[PDB]
Amino acid sequence: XLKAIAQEFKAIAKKFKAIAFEFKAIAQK
Amino acid sequence: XLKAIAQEFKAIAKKFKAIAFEFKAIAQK
Amino acid sequence: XLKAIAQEFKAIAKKFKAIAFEFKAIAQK
Amino acid sequence: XLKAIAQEFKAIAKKFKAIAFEFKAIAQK
Amino acid sequence: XLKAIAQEFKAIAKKFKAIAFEFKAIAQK
Amino acid sequence: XLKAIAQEFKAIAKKFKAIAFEFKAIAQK
Repeated sequence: XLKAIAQEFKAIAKKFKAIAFEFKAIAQK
Repeated sequence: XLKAIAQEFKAIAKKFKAIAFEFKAIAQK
Repeated sequence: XLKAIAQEFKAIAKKFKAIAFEFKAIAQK
Repeated sequence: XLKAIAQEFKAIAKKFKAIAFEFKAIAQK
Repeated sequence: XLKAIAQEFKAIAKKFKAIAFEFKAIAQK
Repeated sequence: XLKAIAQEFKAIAKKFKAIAFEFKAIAQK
């Protein structure tokens, strides 16, 4: 397993935070 | 928009932090 | 827990329709 | 597009609610 | 379940890959 | 961006496919 799945969601969480980030950038420009 | 888009993906990402957190807890228990 | 997991993904699916709605408007305007 | 994109996130929202409902099943029995 | 979960996540992964595809197409367009 | 968003979703698809594959292992065992 379950630790692998947990870290999979943690990595997906970083990826979605970065997606929100880059969407803030594209929202401005 | 796109600012609402960014903030809602931010919320979704924080929900994956919660998800990961939950799987760590159930991983041993 | 097991209830909590289904608890967040209910709201998560709740949000994806908001994403749909938003890009629905962006596609038009 | 963007119409397909918004349509696809609507489908994703439909998938996730079933996913949650599915963990609801395992939460009981 | 758990088979439904596995196939469901595989399907949503395929859908996200498809969306990545249209965003790659629209990046140049 | 748009390319970064597409590659983010491509990574999302890869991790979700891995998760889907993984849950099948728990399903058998």
